[PDB]
Amino acid sequence: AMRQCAIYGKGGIGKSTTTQNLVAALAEMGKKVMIVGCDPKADSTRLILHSKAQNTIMEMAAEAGTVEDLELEDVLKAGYGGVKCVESGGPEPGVGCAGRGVITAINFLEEEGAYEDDLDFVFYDVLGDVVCGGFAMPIRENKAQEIYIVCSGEMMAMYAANNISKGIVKYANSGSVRLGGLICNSRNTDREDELIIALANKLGTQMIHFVPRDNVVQRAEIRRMTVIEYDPKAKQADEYRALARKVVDNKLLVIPNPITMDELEELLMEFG
Amino acid sequence: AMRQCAIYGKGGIGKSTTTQNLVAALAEMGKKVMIVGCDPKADSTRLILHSKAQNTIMEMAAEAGTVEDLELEDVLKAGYGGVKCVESGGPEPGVGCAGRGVITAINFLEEEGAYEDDLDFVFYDVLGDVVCGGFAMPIRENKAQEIYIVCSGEMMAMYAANNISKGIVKYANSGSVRLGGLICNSRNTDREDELIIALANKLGTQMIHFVPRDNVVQRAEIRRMTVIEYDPKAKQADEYRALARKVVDNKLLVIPNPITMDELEELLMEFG
Ligand SMILES: Nc1ncnc2c1ncn2[C@@H]1O[C@H](COP(=O)(O)OP(=O)(O)O)[C@@H](O)[C@H]1O
Ligand SMILES: Nc1ncnc2c1ncn2[C@@H]1O[C@H](COP(=O)(O)OP(=O)(O)O)[C@@H](O)[C@H]1O
Ligand SMILES: [Mg+2]
Ligand SMILES: [Mg+2]
Repeated sequence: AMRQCAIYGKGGIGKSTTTQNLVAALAEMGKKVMIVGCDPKADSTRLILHSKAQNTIMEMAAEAGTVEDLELEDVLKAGYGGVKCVESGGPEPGVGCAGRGVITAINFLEEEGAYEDDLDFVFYDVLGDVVCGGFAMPIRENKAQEIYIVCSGEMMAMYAANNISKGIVKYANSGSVRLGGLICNSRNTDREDELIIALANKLGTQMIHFVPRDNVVQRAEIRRMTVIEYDPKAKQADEYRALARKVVDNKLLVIPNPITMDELEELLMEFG
Repeated sequence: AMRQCAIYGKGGIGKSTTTQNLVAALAEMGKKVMIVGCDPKADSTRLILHSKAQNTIMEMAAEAGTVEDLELEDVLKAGYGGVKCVESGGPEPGVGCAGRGVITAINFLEEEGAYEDDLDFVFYDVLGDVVCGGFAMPIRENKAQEIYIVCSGEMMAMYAANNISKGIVKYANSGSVRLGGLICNSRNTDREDELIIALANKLGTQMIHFVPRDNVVQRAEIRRMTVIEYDPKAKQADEYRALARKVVDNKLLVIPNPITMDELEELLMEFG
């Protein structure tokens, strides 16, 4: 068995930083993990690979002729802790559907045997500003059974979490895609942890961890590293270890209860 | 003649707040303006209408039968300063293309005669996290000749500005869609104004105005108002008046020069 997990959330909220640091902490424990980048920015693996980014399946297929000319060894790259990394890519802006590379990539990985048995986790890092096209495909086609949403006390971040939750509800009659929890990426505002706990309870899920805002993240990423690799003794490294522990231990996977705009506004007013 | 302007930028950056306040300041000057909401959040007009949001063309068409059963007077609503307001809407998350309502709405407005002659400006408030589908249609189909991008010193916000710029370049052989400028919505960080000026110069455009972070915006929006209406004497009201003046006076409309990831990173390191 392997646990197939997808990280969703609005752009800029911290998906790729949180995912790569979470995954580094899992590899540090001895878990075997693969990260599949599903965001057109295509930098979801650079901290594991110590890289600028990673060349995408869309790009490589175009240079080789067809996706079928590609081999798994050409596409999958191993970084920190042996974590395996791949990027979907997407069409250039204004051309096509921005999510179409996600469909190509996941299908390639499945057929080429990337989901080999002693993998323990696969994480998809998915753009969540719209839930359509290839960005909905991990939910629609039952690829990621456990959805974790990165958010913060930002109204736009909570709206994105609600929108993703609506997509999960839409496909609950098929497959087994469920909401696993919210991850608060702190804006260093007062009572933010309480706000995201309250939101999670209204959705029917939990706040699985509160990630502090810590400048060590920037210092690590400037050097193309996770905090786990850059400074294993940092306070923030222990935070990502705590998140990883709670993700491994999590048993609550629900069909969420999306909330109305009135409830969101009441949350923000209530917690000041 | 009327100037057709589109506001693009990443989610949560300040598009709807800046657009509605800019438009209120224009109406305060005596300009006749229409706002067309092109973001599925569909709250791009609530500060002009003093409303929770506005019912969308997609929703209203579904309740009436077809879009053709709708009349312009049913769909367009007038608020502060006589500003006319409409929302496109979009399909529910996980269903369809999130931008498909934009195509329906703009086509309806054109055929129903909404672009009547003593309008001075039309502003489209467009989701910019992906540039595809209906969100690309104002650029692809030559609907908004002047693109203004809201950004900030956030790396994700500058990446979005670059991505939007790539979409403008892609369609420069047809129509006349051009980049008009960047609008910095401040995160209250040091040297942010200089950073966005530098980015604009690299793209070939200008920073048309630096909008300060001001809590009066929250106090006004809690009361469903622009700052222009809520407190016409506020410092921040004069900021939006300055932006409006510079938008009216702007003559620089360019095919931009998108930059590489290396140049973006160098900008951020340079300005600390
Ligand atoms: N906990 C944190 N503390 C400090 N900076 C953070 C934290 N999480 C993310 N960041 C920074 O936020 C920015 C955006 O994060 P990223 O993971 O790229 O967002 P996304 O993938 O959701 O677009 C990056 O500069 C990252 O370094
Ligand atoms: N200049 C500003 N100062 C303070 N708060 C702001 C400012 N601009 C925007 N905001 C707040 O930022 C949040 C997001 O802005 P909004 O215009 O809804 O973003 P978008 O439409 O780009 O998603 C809103 O809560 C708004 O009140
Ligand atoms: Mg990312
Ligand atoms: Mg908006």
